[PDB]
Amino acid sequence: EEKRSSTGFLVKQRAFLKLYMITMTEQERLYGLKLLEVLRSEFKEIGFKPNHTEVYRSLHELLDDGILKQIKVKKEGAKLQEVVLYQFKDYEAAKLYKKQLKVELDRCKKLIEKALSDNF
Amino acid sequence: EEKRSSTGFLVKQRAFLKLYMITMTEQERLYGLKLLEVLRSEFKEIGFKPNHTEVYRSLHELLDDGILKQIKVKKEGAKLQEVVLYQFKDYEAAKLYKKQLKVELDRCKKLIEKALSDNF
Repeated sequence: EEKRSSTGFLVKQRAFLKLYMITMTEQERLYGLKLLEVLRSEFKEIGFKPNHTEVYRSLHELLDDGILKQIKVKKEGAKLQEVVLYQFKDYEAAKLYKKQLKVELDRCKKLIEKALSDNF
Repeated sequence: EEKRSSTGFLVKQRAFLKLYMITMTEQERLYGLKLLEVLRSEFKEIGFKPNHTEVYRSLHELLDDGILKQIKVKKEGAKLQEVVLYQFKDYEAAKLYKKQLKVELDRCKKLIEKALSDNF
């Protein structure tokens, strides 16, 4: 127990990816195109390859829900190009999502641990 | 390492439910209608409620893939009713699926443990 939120199966890829993107913004390291390559490089060891569309999708929802905003700066040696940094518009809302996602994760952990002990 | 199989995200509900149904058949306790109620009663503590359609679906696929078969017996005090027990048609194939599912589960475990250590 803690604050409810705890019912369901596991977590969706999109919800998984949003969590990492929130933390990456806290560390000042969520840059636009550059993101899919840093996200895939993060899970290569475990064998997870983030889906191209789930990545682009999670990001737009974080923008459209008003948690992130984008800092754009025109690239000097390139017409029609811009460096994109992501920052918080609503850090409290981001802080909520992270809180609510720990409860999903601890339940996932217990579910997988249950399945492993019951079946083998 | 062990025998490969190890790439992807987590596991689907259907694949999760098939594992439990394989083990339940090993213990001579997979009875037809009775199943959804025993499957839900198994995860109430953790907060997982098996979807009605995922259950009926996993079961038909286990039948149609040729891993299970059904032993039917007519109920004596009921016309058009029958007791249904499930048994293996192909235990080696069932034994394979279980082998292949342990590799998915151990990867899930490591993925959730990663997410928990990185983000909090």
